[PDB]
Amino acid sequence: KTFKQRRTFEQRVEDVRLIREQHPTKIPVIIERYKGEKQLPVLDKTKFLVPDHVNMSELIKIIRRRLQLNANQAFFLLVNGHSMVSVSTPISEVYESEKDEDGFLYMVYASQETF
Ligand SMILES: CC(=O)Nc1ccc(CN2CCOCC2)cc1
Ligand SMILES: [Cl-]
Repeated sequence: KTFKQRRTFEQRVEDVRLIREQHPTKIPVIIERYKGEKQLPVLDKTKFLVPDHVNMSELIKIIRRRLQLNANQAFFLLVNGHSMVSVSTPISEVYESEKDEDGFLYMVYASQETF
């Protein structure tokens, strides 16, 4: 059901390697809705190629636009399983410290802080 359950470790490693070859300036990001989530919709896809210069604040704005949220819908985003310490960090720096061993950066979103 989740991305890690659908694709083998070997398969995830090879897809990150192909994104390095074909989209060298992009961060490979997995974005999934929290399994408990009621309010927010699901995304149109799972795997996202994020320009490596954007910061976490801008990525949140990007995901809010993709979900077509309105101003008063709450949105919380975990990176590698935990809260972001700072939204100002360039995603290239976030990737180097928070990437999975498969080479993806994993994110989860919910309408509540308590996931
Ligand atoms: C596109 C891409 O990133 N490819 C890739 C392929 C293999 C590795 C693993 N290497 C093998 C040779 O040296 C030891 C570690 C890393 C990256
Ligand atoms: Cl690129």
